Amino acid sequence: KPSPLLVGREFVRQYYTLLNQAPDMLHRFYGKNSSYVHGGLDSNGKPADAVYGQKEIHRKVMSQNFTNCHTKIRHVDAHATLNDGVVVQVMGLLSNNNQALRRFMQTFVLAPEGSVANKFYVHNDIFRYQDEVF
Amino acid sequence: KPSPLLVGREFVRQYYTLLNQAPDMLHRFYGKNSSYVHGGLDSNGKPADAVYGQKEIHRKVMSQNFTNCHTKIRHVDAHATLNDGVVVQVMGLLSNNNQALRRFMQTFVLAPEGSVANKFYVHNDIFRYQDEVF
Amino acid sequence: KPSPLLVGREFVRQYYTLLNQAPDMLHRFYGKNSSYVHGGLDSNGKPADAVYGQKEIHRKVMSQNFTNCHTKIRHVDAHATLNDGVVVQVMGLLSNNNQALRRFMQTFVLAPEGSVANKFYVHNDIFRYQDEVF
Amino acid sequence: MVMEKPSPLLVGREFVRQYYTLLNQAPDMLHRFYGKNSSYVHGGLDSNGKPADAVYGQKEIHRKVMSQNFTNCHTKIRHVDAHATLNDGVVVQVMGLLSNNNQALRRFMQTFVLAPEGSVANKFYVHNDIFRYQDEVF
Amino acid sequence: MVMEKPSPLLVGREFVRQYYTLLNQAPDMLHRFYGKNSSYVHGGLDSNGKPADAVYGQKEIHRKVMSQNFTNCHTKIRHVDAHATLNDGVVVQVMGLLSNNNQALRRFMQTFVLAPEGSVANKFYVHNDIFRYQDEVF
Amino acid sequence: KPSPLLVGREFVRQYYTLLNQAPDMLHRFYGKNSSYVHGGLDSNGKPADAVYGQKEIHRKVMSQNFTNCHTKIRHVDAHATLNDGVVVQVMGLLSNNNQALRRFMQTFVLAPEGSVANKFYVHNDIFRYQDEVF
Amino acid sequence: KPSPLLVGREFVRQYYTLLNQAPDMLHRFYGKNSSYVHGGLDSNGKPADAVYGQKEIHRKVMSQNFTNCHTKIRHVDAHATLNDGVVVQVMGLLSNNNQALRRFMQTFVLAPEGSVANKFYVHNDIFRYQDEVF
Amino acid sequence: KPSPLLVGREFVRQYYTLLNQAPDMLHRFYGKNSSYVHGGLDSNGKPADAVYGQKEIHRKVMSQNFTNCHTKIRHVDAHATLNDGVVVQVMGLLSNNNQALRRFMQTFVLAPEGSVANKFYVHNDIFRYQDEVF
Amino acid sequence: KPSPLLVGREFVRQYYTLLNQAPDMLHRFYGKNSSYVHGGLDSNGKPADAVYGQKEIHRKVMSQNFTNCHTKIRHVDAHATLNDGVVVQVMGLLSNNNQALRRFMQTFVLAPEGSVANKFYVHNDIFRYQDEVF
Amino acid sequence: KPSPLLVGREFVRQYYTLLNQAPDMLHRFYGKNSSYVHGGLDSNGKPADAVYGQKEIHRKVMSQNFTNCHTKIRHVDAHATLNDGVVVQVMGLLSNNNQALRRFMQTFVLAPEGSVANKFYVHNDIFRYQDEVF
Amino acid sequence: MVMEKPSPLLVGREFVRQYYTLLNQAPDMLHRFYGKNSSYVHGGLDSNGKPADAVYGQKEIHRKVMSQNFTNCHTKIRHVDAHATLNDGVVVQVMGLLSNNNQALRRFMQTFVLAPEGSVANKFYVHNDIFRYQDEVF
Amino acid sequence: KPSPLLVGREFVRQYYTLLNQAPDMLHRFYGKNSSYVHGGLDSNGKPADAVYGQKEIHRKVMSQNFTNCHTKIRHVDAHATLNDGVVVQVMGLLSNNNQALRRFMQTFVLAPEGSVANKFYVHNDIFRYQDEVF
Amino acid sequence: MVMEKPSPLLVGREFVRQYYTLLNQAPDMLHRFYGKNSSYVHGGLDSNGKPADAVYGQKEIHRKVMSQNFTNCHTKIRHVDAHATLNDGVVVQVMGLLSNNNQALRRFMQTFVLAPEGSVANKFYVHNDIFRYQDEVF
Amino acid sequence: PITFGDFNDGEIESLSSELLTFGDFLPGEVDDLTDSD
Amino acid sequence: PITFGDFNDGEIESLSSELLTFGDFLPGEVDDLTDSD
Amino acid sequence: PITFGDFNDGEIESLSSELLTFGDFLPGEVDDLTDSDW
Amino acid sequence: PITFGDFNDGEIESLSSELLTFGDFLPGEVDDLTDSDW
Amino acid sequence: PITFGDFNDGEIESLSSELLTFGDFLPGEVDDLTDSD
Amino acid sequence: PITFGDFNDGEIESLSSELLTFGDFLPGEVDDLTDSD
Repeated sequence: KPSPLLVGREFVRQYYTLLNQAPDMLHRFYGKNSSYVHGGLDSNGKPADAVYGQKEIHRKVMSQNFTNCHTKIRHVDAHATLNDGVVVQVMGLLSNNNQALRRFMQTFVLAPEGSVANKFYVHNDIFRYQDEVF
Repeated sequence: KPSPLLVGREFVRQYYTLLNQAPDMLHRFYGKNSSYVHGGLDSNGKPADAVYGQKEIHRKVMSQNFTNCHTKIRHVDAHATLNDGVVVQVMGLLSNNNQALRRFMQTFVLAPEGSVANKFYVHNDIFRYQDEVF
Repeated sequence: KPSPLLVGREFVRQYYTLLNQAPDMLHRFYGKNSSYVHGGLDSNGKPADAVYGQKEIHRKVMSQNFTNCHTKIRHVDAHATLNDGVVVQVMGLLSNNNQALRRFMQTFVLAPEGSVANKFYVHNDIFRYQDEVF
Repeated sequence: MVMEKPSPLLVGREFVRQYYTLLNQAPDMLHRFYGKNSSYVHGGLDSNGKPADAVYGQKEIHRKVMSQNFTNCHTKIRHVDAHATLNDGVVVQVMGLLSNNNQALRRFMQTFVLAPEGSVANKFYVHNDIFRYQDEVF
Repeated sequence: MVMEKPSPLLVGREFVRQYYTLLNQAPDMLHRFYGKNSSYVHGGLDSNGKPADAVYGQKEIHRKVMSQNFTNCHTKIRHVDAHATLNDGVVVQVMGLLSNNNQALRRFMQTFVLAPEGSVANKFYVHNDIFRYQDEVF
Repeated sequence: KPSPLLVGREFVRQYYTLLNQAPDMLHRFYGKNSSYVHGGLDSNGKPADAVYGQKEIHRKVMSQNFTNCHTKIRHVDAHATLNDGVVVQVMGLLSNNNQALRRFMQTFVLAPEGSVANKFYVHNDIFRYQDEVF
Repeated sequence: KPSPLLVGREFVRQYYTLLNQAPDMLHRFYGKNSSYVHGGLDSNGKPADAVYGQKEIHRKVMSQNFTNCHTKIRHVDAHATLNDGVVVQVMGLLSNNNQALRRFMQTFVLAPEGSVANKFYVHNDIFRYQDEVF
Repeated sequence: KPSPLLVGREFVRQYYTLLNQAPDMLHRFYGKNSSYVHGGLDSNGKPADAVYGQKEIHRKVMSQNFTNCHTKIRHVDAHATLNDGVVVQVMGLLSNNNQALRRFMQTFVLAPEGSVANKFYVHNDIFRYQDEVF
Repeated sequence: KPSPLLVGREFVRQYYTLLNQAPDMLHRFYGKNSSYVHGGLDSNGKPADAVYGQKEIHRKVMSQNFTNCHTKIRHVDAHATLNDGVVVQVMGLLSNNNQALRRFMQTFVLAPEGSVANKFYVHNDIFRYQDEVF
Repeated sequence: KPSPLLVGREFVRQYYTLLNQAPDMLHRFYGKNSSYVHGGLDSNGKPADAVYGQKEIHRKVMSQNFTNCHTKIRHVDAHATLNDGVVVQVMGLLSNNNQALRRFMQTFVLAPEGSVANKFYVHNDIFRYQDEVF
Repeated sequence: MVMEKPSPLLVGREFVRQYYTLLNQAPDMLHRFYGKNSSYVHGGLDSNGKPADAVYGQKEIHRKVMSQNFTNCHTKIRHVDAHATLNDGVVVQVMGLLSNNNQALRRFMQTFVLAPEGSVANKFYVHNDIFRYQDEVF
Repeated sequence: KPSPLLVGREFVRQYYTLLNQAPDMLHRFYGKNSSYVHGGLDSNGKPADAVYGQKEIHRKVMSQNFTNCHTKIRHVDAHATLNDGVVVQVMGLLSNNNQALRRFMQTFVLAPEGSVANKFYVHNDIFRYQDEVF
Repeated sequence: MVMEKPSPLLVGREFVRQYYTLLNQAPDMLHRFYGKNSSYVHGGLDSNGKPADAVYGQKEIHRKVMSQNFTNCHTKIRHVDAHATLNDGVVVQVMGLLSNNNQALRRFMQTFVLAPEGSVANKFYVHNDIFRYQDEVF
Repeated sequence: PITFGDFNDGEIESLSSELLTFGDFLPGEVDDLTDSD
Repeated sequence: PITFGDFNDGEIESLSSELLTFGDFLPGEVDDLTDSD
Repeated sequence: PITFGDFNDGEIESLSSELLTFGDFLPGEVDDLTDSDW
Repeated sequence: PITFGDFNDGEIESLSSELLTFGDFLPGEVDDLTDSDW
Repeated sequence: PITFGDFNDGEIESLSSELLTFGDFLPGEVDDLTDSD
Repeated sequence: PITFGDFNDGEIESLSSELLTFGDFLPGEVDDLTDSD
């Protein structure tokens, strides 16, 4: 029974290490009923919708083609949630392809597997850049 | 059963209208053992801690001293999470006492009542500004 | 061939219902080469420039930024115009962002799309307050 | 010296000016502004408490304008907004003050829908006229 | 970690919150906010149609607040603006809605002038309190 | 020693008379270190920082550019404050640029100049409108 | 005799108030054989010719179609001239029918009435915009 | 002996607490040969020079008008120097008269008195606002 | 004996020219137990550990790797301090490897050799950027 | 009266010496109504805007912002103009911000101030890098 | 139709054009550009490794300009900058390329100081002319 | 299978030929993962921002204003690199807009498309003027 | 403590530092920077006047670096620009001054292409090295 | 079946959820507090 | 004698010219037309 | 005992150690009275 | 034993534990060689 | 005494202060390093 | 057959017209005038 705050901090550390160390390895963090948004746009101008399923999450990650992503974490706030879950709020700056950093907004929902102790998986993940909304 | 997007949009509308009109009546949105971290600054300058319980949530809401809270909702995302709950990410502007609008997010986690069907209560509430982190 | 008065009441009810609930979908009422003119957004707020097209109408609606806009319709007049069109002159009280009830008048000109019977789209939409003119 | 067709805003404002000046001076000639299929309300209030219905015709429009028999009425237009609409016509939204037979200043709401005459270019007639006072509605 | 002292806006808002919460809870204890030379008027109306006058001393404010029932009143503050003024004090201007004994909410106009006590740092008392509902005025 | 009520009425009359006739000489009422806040002047119109000093007060007054701003005073309360000062609360109707009558609060705090008896200057000048709040 | 500057200030205020309120009553300010060149570009783009006499001035003012003429007066200069007249140069912003404010000058020459002392009539009026020239 | 970083942090805390709470007590920090600059502009816009001596330092502090100064400290870096003195580098934001916060750059030099243990006095003090230089 | 301002100006010119030309050769500006601080981020991110001793400053400068380090001095202040030393506050812009100019300050404390007159060695050197603390 | 060649040599030596040491005091060479053009950078580097007066010359010099600008004068010609003035044409190599040698020409027109004999001020100062043209 | 006596930049450019066109076409006529107290240097190089000195006077200006033979010379002016100066004069700074008798494009470096004649308005003569090639200096 | 040296010379010739004739087609040489840096102009020419993609590369070329850019290539070195690619490093004299011969380095990294044999595209394109650095 | 892998610019600059410090300290160890398929040319001139060719292997790398036998050479790097390229490698473009065996500094012009080793993460070797002086080219 | 634009029959009717309530608020209670009060 | 700021006794009383009329408007007729009505 | 200037031990903290209060209410009574409500 | 996303304990630390090196130099070898110079 | 502007004879010559050195640098050797190359 | 990008066999070689002249200039006179002269 670890502290949600430390659980969220360690999860964000691992997630943003794996984002650039191995972007194609990111799908292992999610599960069956898992959502995913990473701040996309289209012709209509509306932000991109979510995708569900591990395969769809992996395909979306490869489409977004994260290369050498650099992340500065300005804030992490983790709290307890149903089924001993953890809700994580992430405030930071993200830069893709070594380009200009953009302020980014992130909400993780991590749920226990229920089979292994302290085993968490990313049930939900929402991401959005500041410039694309404000 | 309604869509998570519908639930999130309706809850965002009701919550951010009640915040402007009757901030003292905002404590009825939460239930027992519910998180509320609508802060950001404390004596040491670090992000504020959490208050749990309806009494503590009401006390902290009164402490915030909401006066004609004008909200400006730039974006709302709603997804279905574990235990039939709904996770909402809200981005926008907030102005308290008719001051300058400050950019913010708010993460809601809404849990479903076991007894009453189609009933939700705010299990988790997280609020953050830009100027307190960036 | 429905009664123009009945079409006017139906349109006013649906239009303000969707306006109160989900502002992002207001452009769904409008089609192509349709005119939308409102109170006006500028550094001074004086010059109100109309916009045309679904994309520009949606952009303008998002920029002018409806949120929990309560409308009390004092009066609606519906009449028959050219090409079997409808003209709706509406007087009411509008409160956007939970401001006070402000007197407003709004004129719709609706034309049938032709493909589907009993189907109308906003060809002209002129909105105006009383505080900024009178 | 390019001979440009008038902008819809110009047509709307010019129509408002002529309409209200002629209404102030010679209401008897006002009926000629409307065509055969002309719908019209002007601050109506029947003996029930509800706003009066619309009327639908030139000769009847003449009967109406003699019914309210404006004399030396004063009009002060505060806003005019004209836009293009179907069949080349212009939709005009008008707001201001009107006092008939030297009563107090009353706010009013007016919407105009004009249609081309078809035979002569740049010729319009009042297809739709909606006018209601603010006190009779609010 | 710098202790600092509260900004005048912070003092004004904090005072407004305490004053109105104590008014809603224990109106009898409202008199402790004032001093020996405190002027106070709370939405009065004499038997002439003109607004009533003000009291000028702790005992008179206590008498007045006992005069009006002031019980279980609900207040919703829409605007608070506080500025520094003479002798380190804070002038506070308040706008909102008040409803005493569960009547309809009526808009009110309020101005607060606070004064440091001097004996104790960061301690203030209500030197001037002007309050009138904008229904007996407009 | 003039009555606080008497000086309040004298000042309210003289100040609004000069404000109606020649706005450029409004700053003559104020001295040094005096605070002046009036309405809201910004891109959104909500925030308006108070200005201090005769130069800044005159600049703000010119920026606002009062022109035939007619005032109908409905109520004036004058009371005695510290340093033999005067506090003047004014309720009235203001119409700038020949617009409609708008309800307004004004709050003057006047301090004696000391050099001349029965001499006062506007130490504090708070202005608020009706439409801005509620 | 009142100072030329005060006469100019008062006349500017009265004229630009009557222009907004009662444009049809503006013809009373002028007298017999008085110039009035307020207007835009002609068919060939040349400046409009003058109109002389009360009837012609009224006809030109009515044709100008001054509806809700909002003025924003930046500068007024008034100087004494020949025959005890006053020449006023006015610069400001004008907006007819709530459109965008346009920069303008307007030169008045006010001649004293021979019969009634302390009374002036507008012998000359020369109005022009900026975009029509620059 | 205590750590130079610790004594520098303590001095910064005390100095700014005094600078807000009791500005007229600030001269007691400085000594006979102390210098003082606080970012003044005069003549050709060149920054203001320094003043020396306790009396001149007090006069400059009084003339600079410090009222309810709010200071946010973003960086403090203290190091050992000659005669066990401490050099302090301060980065932050300062707001005077509750106005807009301005970025500020500061350098303190603190020297031991000589006889009283752990007793330091401000030998040198340099202050500069960012907008006045950059 | 030269003026402290002259000493500061000359040292700033020499040091910031040698930084561009021969960064590896900078180690002879310091001496025994001299504090060098110039650095960026660490595990904590805010502070940078100081390096003492000629070998340590040389190692730290080599780690810094200045390549065509273009400086841009906006302001220099120089004041006398204890034991004839000079404290210099430098504000300006820095650009390493022809990148974007970044705002910075640098505090120097120069102490005199007793052996040679007009012989100053950098006892203290502190460097900081605006973007790294703001 | 001294030889114009001697005046030219003295002025070129002294002017470039002060340029190398303290750029801020360059304006001291110039007086009133004196013209100064140097290179040029407004939006693209082509527009060379002349500046006049000591204040504007000092502002331009501070914007051009030399830092250890080095100069190697290859040739100087001095001749006698009207009003006993001197014309000095200088060709040389300039290196600003420790950059590479760049060919340049600088033309001075120096006038005697009359009050003091053998006293001259830079009436005209035209600088131009050879590389910008050709 | 404001006369608007020419700006110093215009005078400088016009003078440069005329001077160099006349030099290219009829260089024997170049001496009339200079007055009695005119200083002249044109790419001098004495037999010592140092640039040659100046010539002060119109007659010897003509002598030296004939001394340097000028046949079908080609000039391409790449910069002219003229500014007003004392005694209503104009100071002109000029750069370009000059080739005499068809040699290579030599990069030259020139400064002009003009003086009003005084007898007739808008009349100027070359008071000072400094001209050196880049090769002979760098 | 061609020689790396041979393809290097062929590509350098063709690339500068197209650059001289029709710069607007330069983007046809690049793909979607291509990186392009060339000179730089953000504030004073120092910040060079990389661009990626054909659209961004074309926009950058149009902003970089190639018109009649004459290139005298002094040296070309072509070598074999990863994925059977080539690396070209060329030194030359470039004159854009008919300026003077300026020394420059240009480094291409060319990758085979794979679809067609003996086909290459500019994967990396680094341009740098020698004068702006040295 | 997010463990981000080094950016291409960071790894390029770090490699440049290490390369030009080890070149000054121990040139004999310079060959260990290259691999089996490493192509390297370092500002050579053959006995013809044309720039020398490049060697294509670690052993010939060692033989070449012993051939120009750098001793206490001074290097001053003025520009380094590194970009990520194909196969995760980094292409580096470097310009500065180099003086070998204590002669005057010579302007040089260099291009680096590095490749991952494959076995150990974040390990690179100099696949391609092109170096020429501006004296031998211009 | 009167619809406007490309709106299906009852699309915004389904978009409007009258029985969706949060906390212990009764249906329409929030509107009641924030309407004419 | 009570004045505010730096105004003298009756400064803006002298500034206010009630008998200043323009055109054929009677004294104060323009104001009476403007206010109320 | 680190002190600066000529101030005594903790003079600055003593001077600045005072919470914001109104009237006769020592800091806390108002919160006590509002604690009665839910 | 705190692990996430079906990753073995310390799978990420082990993966990212490597340092930036060039050639066959051990981490710090170049620094050791240049340490000889003063 | 040829001087320019408001400079006195020797003002900026004294401002030069060639004798000032820092660290263990010999007088002028820093200039020697930077100016040569 | 060696091409780059998306160019065909001598696409820009055929695009580059060497015999296109304007005015009295010979086919290359402008190039020769600009180059080295």
